[PDB]
Amino acid sequence: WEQYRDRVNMLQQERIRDSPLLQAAKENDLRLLKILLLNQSCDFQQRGAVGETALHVAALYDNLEAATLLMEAAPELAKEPALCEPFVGQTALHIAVMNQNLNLVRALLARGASVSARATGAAFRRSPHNLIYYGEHPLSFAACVGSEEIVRLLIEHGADIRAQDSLGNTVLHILILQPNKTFACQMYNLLLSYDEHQSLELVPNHQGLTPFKLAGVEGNTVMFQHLMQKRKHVQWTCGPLTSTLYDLTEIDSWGEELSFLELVVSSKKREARQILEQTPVKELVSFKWKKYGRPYFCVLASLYILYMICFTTCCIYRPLKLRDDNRTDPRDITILQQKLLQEAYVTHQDNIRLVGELVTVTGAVIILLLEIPDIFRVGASRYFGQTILGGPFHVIIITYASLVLLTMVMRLTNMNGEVVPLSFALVLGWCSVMYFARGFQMLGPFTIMIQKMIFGDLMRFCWLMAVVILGFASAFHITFQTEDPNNLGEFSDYPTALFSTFELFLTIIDGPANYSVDLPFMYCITYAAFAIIATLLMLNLFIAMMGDTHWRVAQERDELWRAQVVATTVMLERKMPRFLWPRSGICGYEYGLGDRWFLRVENHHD
Amino acid sequence: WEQYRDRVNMLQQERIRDSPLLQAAKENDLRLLKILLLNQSCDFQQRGAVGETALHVAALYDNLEAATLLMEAAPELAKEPALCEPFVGQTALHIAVMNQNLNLVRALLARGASVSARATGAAFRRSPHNLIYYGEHPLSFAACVGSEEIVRLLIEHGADIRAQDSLGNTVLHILILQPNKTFACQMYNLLLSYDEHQSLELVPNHQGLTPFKLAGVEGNTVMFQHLMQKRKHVQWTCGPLTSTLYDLTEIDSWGEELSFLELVVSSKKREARQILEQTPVKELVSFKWKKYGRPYFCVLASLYILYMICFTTCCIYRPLKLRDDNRTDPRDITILQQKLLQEAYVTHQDNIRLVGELVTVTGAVIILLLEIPDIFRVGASRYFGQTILGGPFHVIIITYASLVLLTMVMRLTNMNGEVVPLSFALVLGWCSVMYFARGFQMLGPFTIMIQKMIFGDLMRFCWLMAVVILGFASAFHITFQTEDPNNLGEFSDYPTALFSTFELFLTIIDGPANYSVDLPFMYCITYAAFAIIATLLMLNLFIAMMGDTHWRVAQERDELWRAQVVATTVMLERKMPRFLWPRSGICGYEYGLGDRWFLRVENHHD
Repeated sequence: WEQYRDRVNMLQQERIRDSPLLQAAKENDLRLLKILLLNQSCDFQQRGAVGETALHVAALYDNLEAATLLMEAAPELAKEPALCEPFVGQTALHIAVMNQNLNLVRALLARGASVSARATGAAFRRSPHNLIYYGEHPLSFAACVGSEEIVRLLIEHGADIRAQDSLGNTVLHILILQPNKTFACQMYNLLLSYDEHQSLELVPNHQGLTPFKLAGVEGNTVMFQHLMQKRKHVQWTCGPLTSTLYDLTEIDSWGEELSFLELVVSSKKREARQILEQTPVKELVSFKWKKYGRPYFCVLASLYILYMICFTTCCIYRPLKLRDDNRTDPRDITILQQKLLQEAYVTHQDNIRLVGELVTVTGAVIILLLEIPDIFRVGASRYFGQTILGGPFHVIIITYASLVLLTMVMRLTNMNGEVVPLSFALVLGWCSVMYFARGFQMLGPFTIMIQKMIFGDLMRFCWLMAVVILGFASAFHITFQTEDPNNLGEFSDYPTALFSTFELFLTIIDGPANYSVDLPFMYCITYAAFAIIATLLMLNLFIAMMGDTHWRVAQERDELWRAQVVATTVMLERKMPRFLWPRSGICGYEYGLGDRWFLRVENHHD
Repeated sequence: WEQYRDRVNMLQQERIRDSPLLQAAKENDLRLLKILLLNQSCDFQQRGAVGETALHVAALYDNLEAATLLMEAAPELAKEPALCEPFVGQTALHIAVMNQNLNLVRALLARGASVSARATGAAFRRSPHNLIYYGEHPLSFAACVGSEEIVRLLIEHGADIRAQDSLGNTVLHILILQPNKTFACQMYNLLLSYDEHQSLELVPNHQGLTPFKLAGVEGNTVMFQHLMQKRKHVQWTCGPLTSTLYDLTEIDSWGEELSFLELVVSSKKREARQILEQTPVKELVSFKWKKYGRPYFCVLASLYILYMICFTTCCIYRPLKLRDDNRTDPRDITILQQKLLQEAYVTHQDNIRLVGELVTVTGAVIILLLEIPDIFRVGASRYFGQTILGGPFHVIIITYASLVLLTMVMRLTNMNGEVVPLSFALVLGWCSVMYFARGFQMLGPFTIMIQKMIFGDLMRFCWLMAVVILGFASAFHITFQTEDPNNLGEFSDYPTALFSTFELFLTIIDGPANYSVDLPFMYCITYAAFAIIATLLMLNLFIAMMGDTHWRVAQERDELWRAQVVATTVMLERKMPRFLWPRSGICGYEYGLGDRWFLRVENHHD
């Protein structure tokens, strides 16, 4: 990590300092350099810590004169790379190109340096440890530093433009992976000037991503917008309005199983949801949602609501009989118990409950056979972690299906205790109805904010709240274990003390006070303290935290709801059959553009 | 104070007005001045209220001609200081320098004025009464007014640059103690031009503070940032990225027991936490926290959590026996009492509680032997007042250790009433778990907010809330002392009336209403008034106060949490042994910089 870089820089400066030729290349004294290069006893392959030559040290400090005398004395230093771990394939040409010393680039290319050298060291791979990712080849380095003369001078000296690094990225892929600057857009066009003929636009990297698809994934809105300037065809401009015919070949992806929209919307980048607001994409997903996605989603929502109604009705009419044994014990109030399977189905209403329970198990298995292929296809971390795709709703529908199958297992083999998985199944299944709230303007962002404040604010409150509950429950249990439990039984034992002071924290029960007896004064003192610092302070400031968090994330949830109706639309196609989802757009056979399908957008501008 | 300054200005103007020579120096009439200076009967030492000469009055009103005539008639006025209390070392050279009358400075230095005169008056000491602090020597005065010609003209006329005032400050120390202006940075470099050789940078004042350390303490971010321009060494700039080698000699302070970071973070200045965000300091404390401070802090947090689990389990299983005497009295519900020490330890579970209680007392004494040296070393006001160092958590851990030792004292010598210190110990110790919330992004600033409204907002609410509780408790006790206490006993006597209307203020109990009896109409009227002006008005506006206060201090708590993880990191070193905390940075032996240890930072800039 960072200490490895500090140690290798320490060893680099030590081997530079203890060697006279590398030090003479470092601070560039000409006389000692001429004295050392007038010697002919040994070849000049003396190296530093990473295996860098003296020409690497000359190109590192922009020592042009030192580099000219080193390749005058030994012209074989241009073909020698560094050898050790952080710089495995770095040559002097990479250092000369990336420092933008153009005459040094001419001097290295005049002596025959390798133009297709892959700098496969650990300081050049795409990692969060490295601050930049300029690629491996010097062509990608010259494309990334933004010098047109150096990248052209590499082009007539070689520099095969379809070369790939160890991650599979070509030069345009690395140009997409840059901070959004001025030169990064026309350097793309300058390298498309030398494409001259399959192309460079249609070659993927090792993730299988087109540069159009990679620009969609990485959130590069400027590069995507300027790539869609070359894929549109204006028809006419009849006054203040024009009709643009955008191409949907690389956006819609009708016959390709990883679509472009699925790659955009299932991305771990924050900026990738901005591309869903771009002018060929937004009208496409708006047409797909308003024509097909919204009525099918409202049909599936009503079907799931009716299936919850059937499951709730089958829960309510559960077969329960009278308790066989006598209680013979105070404090216990259970009077009913579960019927055995031999007696659970004897009447007509039990047969109605039987066919409703097979409807429930059928709904459970068609949830599981619909979601387990989505577990196996899309990666299991991205399926649950992405709140755009509906990750928490997916994990609660998976555990709801698991709990209702476990209840059916405990119904066939007679096991007491169906109350616990039935109550978890009812809570999680009815909370899964909020997945269908995302299709509405009114309900979607509110459901987003309840996920943002379960995930962000509720844990922040509860890791202090449980501390206060533990301390004051211990204090209440000390001050009320010497008293009669039949008068104030709120703190009779420690689980009841924890639960009752949790309810006193949330103020959902009354303060325990019995005016017919004398409570201890210590309870009054520590309950006055508890009511001051928890009900008055922490609850109202939790209201303040949720208000300020709502005000800050209110700008993000409005554009993230529109980013997840696109995820809903992409989910609704390729799962329902193709006859319900026709191809979006119109064919370009009549326009003379061929087999490609196009989107016509009518746009006025003054 | 201010009236002393008004009285001494009153006496100054009276002695100037009643003397003809000082008045002639004041409004500068040349003819009466020549008439008075043509006399030779008496020596010209007539003084004002503070002992100021006529040359002081001439230099006060920028009377250059009058001052040249006074030192023409009597050239010994240049060596005469004012004598009384607010100006006891002030000469005419201080007034000439600080008014920036440069020809007057030439005229004073031509006649032989004292260049090393210490102006030790009460108007020149570092006090909140004085509006400026320009030092004592005229060299510091010329450095502070920002005139380069006057400070140079003092340099070839003398003005020993290592001179110290009565507070111990040298000239650079006083330049640090200035408002951040233009000239205050290059006046520092201009006085470092004549350092020429143990230097001026390494001399401390009477607090033992280096000017680097004083610039760290006083919040001077500009002076600190420009002091690290001279203590950094760039290695190379290989394209868009450079590698800077900052010095950690005066920052880290490995072998010095008052470290620089401890002087910065335990400071009573608001701006001193900004220096923790500077480019040599922030990476140092980030490396120290993310490598060593966070896992050791999470180990100590889990150890203290397990210690409180042990203390809570020892509290829950407290030895209590049945009450020996009969109650023979209604309204009393206590049935258990404390076991004596002869019968408290008879079984195996009592032996488990015994070894847990010795674990508790061992934890208490290793809290006390860890904190009482921090009471004695760092000053006791700064240890509790600083919320960055954990002041409230320190005082509650001190009183928690005191209460659990008092409980052990009451356990060896049999005294009834262990409930009160056990309940205070449980509340304060479980709230002392919350000191470990500062090591997390999620939990730290929320705990900062709750201490900011213990000390800021809860006092503001309760000094009105207790007034409303007192008035309405008195009203409820008057309207319910003529009634039967067995029907509505909420206001049967006055402590119950105070406590019950406190609960009615916080709405943690129901409104007392018995529909089987006729309550007085006066209770209904004053309870409608109480529910209008307290539950509806003051509670919701306390929510509004804490919301608006949260929005206002939300900018400061985010940079104050990052300022107190530095305090946590400085606390974690020099207390744990040195083998767990290795030296941060890398040695500069390989770089040729010597014994000093350096921090390598990799920084990209376009």
